[PDB]
Amino acid sequence: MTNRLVLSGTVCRAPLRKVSPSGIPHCQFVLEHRSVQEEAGFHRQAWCQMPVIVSGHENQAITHSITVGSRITVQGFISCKMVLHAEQIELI
Amino acid sequence: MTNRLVLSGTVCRAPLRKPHCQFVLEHRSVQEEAGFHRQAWCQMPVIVSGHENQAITHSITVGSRITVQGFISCHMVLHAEQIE
Repeated sequence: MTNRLVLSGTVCRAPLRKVSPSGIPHCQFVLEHRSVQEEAGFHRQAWCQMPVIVSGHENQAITHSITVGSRITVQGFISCKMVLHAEQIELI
Repeated sequence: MTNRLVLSGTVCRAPLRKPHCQFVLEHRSVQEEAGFHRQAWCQMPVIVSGHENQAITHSITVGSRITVQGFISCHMVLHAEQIE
C-alpha cells in the first residue's frame, strides 16, 4: 500500500520543462538533501541528490518560483534510478 | 530538515544480520498522477540498526510483506526506524 517520501532540501538543478504531445506538462529538477538524522541513538549525516518530477497541470504554477538555491519540501511517491514524483510542494 | 520514507513491500533479499540487519525491499504499487494511474516500482536496500527492532527482523524472510519507515541516505538506502 504505502509509498510516501517527504524530503526537504535545496534545489541543485533548475526545472527542465516540457509538454507531451497529448498536452501534459512535465517539469523535472533535482533536490539536494543534507541533514543530520538520528539512528539507534547516534547522529549521522544523511545526503541525497533526488530527481523530482512534477507532472500534470495542477502543480506547474509553483514550479516557476523554484530555482537553484531554492529551499523546498517535496511530498510524493518514489519510482525506480530513483525519482520522486511530487504530489505536494512546500516552499520553505 | 524533513527526510521520511514510508514504504510497504515484499522482502526480496533475506535479512542478513551484520549491529544491524540488512535486506532488500521490493515495492510495487499503483499510484495516481496527472489524471492517470501509474505503476511504481523500487528495490530498496534497508538497514535496521537498533536492538529494539531485532526480534521482528529475524522473523522476516523473503516473501514477507512489511511496511518500513525511516530516512533515506545515498551511499540509496532506507535507514529504518520502524518496521511492521
